[PDB]
Amino acid sequence: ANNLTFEAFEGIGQLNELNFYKYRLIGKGQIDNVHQAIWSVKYKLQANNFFKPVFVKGEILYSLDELKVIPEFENVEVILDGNIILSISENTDIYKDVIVFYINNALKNIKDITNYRKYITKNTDEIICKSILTTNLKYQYMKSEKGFKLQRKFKISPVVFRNGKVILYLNCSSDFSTDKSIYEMLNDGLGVVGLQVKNKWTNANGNIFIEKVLDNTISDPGTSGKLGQSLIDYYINGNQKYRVEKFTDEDKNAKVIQAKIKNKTYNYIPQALTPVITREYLSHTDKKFSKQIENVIKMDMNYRYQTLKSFVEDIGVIKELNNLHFKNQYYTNFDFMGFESGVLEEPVLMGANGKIKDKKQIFINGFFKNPKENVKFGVLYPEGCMENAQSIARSILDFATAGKYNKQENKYISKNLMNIGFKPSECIFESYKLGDITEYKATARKLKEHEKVGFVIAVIPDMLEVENPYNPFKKVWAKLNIPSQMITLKTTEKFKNIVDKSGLYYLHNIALNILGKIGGIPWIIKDMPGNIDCFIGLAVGTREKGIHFPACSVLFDKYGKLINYYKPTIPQSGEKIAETILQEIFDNVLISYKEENGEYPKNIVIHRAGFSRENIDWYKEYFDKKGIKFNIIEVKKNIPVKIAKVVGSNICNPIKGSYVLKNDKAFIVTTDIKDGVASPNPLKIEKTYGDVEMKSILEQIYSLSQIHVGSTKSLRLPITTGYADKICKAIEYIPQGVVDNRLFFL
DNA sequence: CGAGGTAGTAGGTTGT
DNA sequence: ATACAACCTACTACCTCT
Ligand SMILES: [Mg+2]
Repeated sequence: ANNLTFEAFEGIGQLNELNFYKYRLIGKGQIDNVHQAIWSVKYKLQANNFFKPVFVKGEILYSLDELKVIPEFENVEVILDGNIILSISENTDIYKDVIVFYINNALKNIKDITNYRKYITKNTDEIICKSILTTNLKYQYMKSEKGFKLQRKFKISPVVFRNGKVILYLNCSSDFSTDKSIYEMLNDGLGVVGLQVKNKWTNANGNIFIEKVLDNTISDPGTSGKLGQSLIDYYINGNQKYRVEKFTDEDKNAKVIQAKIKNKTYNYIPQALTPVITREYLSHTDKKFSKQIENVIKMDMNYRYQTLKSFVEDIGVIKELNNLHFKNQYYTNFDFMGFESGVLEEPVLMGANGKIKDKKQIFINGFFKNPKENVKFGVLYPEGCMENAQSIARSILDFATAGKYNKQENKYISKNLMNIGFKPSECIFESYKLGDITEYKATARKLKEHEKVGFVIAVIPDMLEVENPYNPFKKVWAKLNIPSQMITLKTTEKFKNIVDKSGLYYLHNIALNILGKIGGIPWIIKDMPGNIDCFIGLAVGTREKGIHFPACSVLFDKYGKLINYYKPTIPQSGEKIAETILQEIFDNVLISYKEENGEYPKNIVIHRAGFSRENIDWYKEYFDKKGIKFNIIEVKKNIPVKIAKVVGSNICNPIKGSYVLKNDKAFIVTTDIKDGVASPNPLKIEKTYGDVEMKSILEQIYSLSQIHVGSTKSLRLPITTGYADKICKAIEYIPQGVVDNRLFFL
């Protein structure tokens, strides 16, 4: 049978219990935060003793070497409390940290060809390797002319069992950084007025956008924010005087820089500031380098295994532990743990006429449902290039009818697919100028005068100073119950030439999107588990600090016959959904379900994007009083865990529908990634409270992922949570009032 | 803003 | 320099599409 595993290596040597100087923490006075206090104590304490190691369990610190130098804290006292050896059986948590320390220790001393060490080790989970490993294991440094060091970055997660045996779960990813401090850029003369910056010395924050340069040197007094302290004297008086301990006289006369951060202004030192390195900045500064590293940053599963294997080999033998070393291959299975491997049978979609062999052929089978006939449509073209607009309109039109491509053709597209308008002398398409947001809103208001205009098509110019009207057009047509299908000007310039067929993959999407932006639905599931009558998902998107927008989407049937969505009325200011918002959402959804089908549903299943930290007792009370059985499932999509398929001695990307399951806890891959260049990112699936069995839940989630109506390509997310994510991405352009049969966000 | 996914970068919100 | 862990959000490069 089929199988696969995690990227993790067996630990060979069985562990050995060992001794510890154990310190107790007794507080004296008031402490604002218990945990900040404990960890500050640990860090300062180990910093005084030649950077020796300390490991925290609860409120007790443990060390293996003696901490002779103990500093005084006014808010907390450290008491000695003897010396004890810790049993492995009950202190897995501590021995894991010990193992991470000894891994950092084993890797610290490694030096490569270049005379300085290979790995950047901070004795944390994260270990940066200075040289990235190429496809043929060439082990070459990669660094463009202007800084832009690229480095592999290994996250360690070792797990210690109650018995001695250990397993080492491993992960890795890329990282961009620069050596050139902003002071160097000021010497070399490169403008620095607006670049995003990262403060190296303090690791304070990001979003440190430079506001302006300062004429005052950093030598001048009061240059630091703190009263009567110079910027150079600031670091001197702080415990970190080693940042400026010995400075050049030119450094003292080096000009300050002042940066506005988060709508606040701060004074920072040039020598302490390195520019933030993001793919946009990389692209605009060094175009060729981003392309060069493109193949590198995305890693095939076998490539992953090769890099991780080099890492583990470099760890080698840990003499400090009982000759602990890690095996050179993944586990073939994880069946020794509760996990079972499997592959999900692909779901069967239904076209209008019958079973569809492939998504791209749903046009032969017909869309499952089509609205009332001849819903008009009109276009808006910018003044400059209207010709394009005409060229696209007919093309779109010819697609809905028999004549899909430039030459009328039924040989890959069906005839009379969807009942749409004809763009006649009523609701005409007209020109509009650019450069005025208010005038954009004004043109979209002009749209209101034309009676029964139906869905709208606009052409937007490619972006600068244009301030593209996607958002104002979206908003004005969102106030009214008017759907919109803005289209790129460049995608329009495509359609004039008859050179290629690639237009179809464009059209496929557009058409689908268009049919989805009306009540029409392209396809359905033949065979679903079927116990559930109604599916619901929700997610919260937050654009600004302390502003949370919930959102919800619903299927009123297992098969996915009808999709609806409820945008909330008011914000939340917190990830945990407010109970009032829950009342609102479920009131509206259940009322709309009662109206359409007659009454409330028998039982229901819900998908929460994040953790379902919602009060579960409110759910239980609500539904029990309505006599509704329900299941709560969380669909977590930003995990660092990757998953690999093992066949014999080979490791590849898992096919679409690969799943691993433990009781109520599972991983699933919902995408199809070629084994060539990338590796799919799965998503955690958990069931906090529910009645439906796990396998059925997983099959439903995979199905809902594949039913994505917006395009042929299956959505990685399930429809339930994915549409909530779309809503959250564009909250303002979506009609908030009530559930609407048509879909605005696609 | 054809669509979708992987990859960086930065910040946030919960519950131990 | 230092509160951690898990999970979110936003933005943008790239790349490909019977
Ligand atoms: Mg759309």
